Amino acid sequence: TDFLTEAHLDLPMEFESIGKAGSRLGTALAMAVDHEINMVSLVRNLEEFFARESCGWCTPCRDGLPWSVKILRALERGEGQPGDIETLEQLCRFLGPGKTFCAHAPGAVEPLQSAIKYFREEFEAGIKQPFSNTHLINGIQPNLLK
Amino acid sequence: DYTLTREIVTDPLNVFMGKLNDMVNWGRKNSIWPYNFGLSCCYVEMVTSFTAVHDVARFGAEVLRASPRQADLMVVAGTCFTKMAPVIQRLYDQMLEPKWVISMGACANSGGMYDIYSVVQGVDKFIPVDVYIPGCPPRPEAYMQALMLLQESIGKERRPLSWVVGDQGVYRANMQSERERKRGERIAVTNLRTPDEI
Ligand code: SF4
Ligand code: SF4
Repeated sequence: TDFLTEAHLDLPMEFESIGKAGSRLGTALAMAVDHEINMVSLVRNLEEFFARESCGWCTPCRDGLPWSVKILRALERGEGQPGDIETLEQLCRFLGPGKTFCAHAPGAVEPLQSAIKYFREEFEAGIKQPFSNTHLINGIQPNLLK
Repeated sequence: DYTLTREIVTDPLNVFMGKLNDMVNWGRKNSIWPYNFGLSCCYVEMVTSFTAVHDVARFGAEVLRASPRQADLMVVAGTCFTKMAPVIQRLYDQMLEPKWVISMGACANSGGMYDIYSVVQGVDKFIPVDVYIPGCPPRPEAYMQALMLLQESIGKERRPLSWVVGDQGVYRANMQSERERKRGERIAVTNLRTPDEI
């Protein structure tokens, strides 16, 4: 389910009440994350659980949850690069209800988009090195993309 | 290891006749008169060789006759089109012995890139070639290298001195191939300059 802030704490636990709040009621067994626990590591652990316990039938969840897990691993170590958060948004948009075979993956990337929406400043702090996907090959001049 | 034309034979060669034949071959190889024959782009590189920056004139091969009777070298530098193949054959027939043929470029070698309805696939289909030059176009110095190859081929062939005495058959030497001769140095090449440099 989606993460919520203190402004959403004063809101009754129903189905329709959480329906327009940008989250789900779920099993109604909430868990509170304090200031000491960084949300980057928490979302990394959540996506690692959702990736290692996915069923692996359909392509977007099966081959995109490891990509998000590796992006969050890079953001944990400060090895983030420009083009990671946008990759997370594109994966979440392409993992919605019916975009995958079932609803396990929309529930998997509900915490990711929630932590993006509410705690984007904690994810941008992991981006430190510029985007270097290729390595220099001696004898071939690279195509300087603009 | 020679070749008879009127047969893989041996070296035919008084010791004065050998010196006379050597002097004749020296004079023939040091004065080679090509025939001015503009076929295609390979002729543009040929006349680039004839200019000042390369100076084929140094070898004594600058005269460039417009008449086939005076010339003794046919540089087929261009494509052998079907309409021009009888023209090339007639111009080769109008030449006088001794005469030598250099195919210049992939078109004259084998037809090259033009495996097409209107192109004869090589001038060796109808004309006996002496030296082949790969390239499209071969650079002017490649034409001069082929000229030197023709010179060293001429310098050891055996032709009759006079037409009233002696053996009238023409002996052409079977030269060792340039590929097998240069394989000893081409294979040993290890590093080349990278293409990013000037
Ligand atoms: S979205 Fe569901 S069906 Fe598709 S691979 Fe993931 S767990 Fe399996
Ligand atoms: S071999 Fe190439 S350069 Fe020479 S005549 Fe043919 S197309 Fe032109």
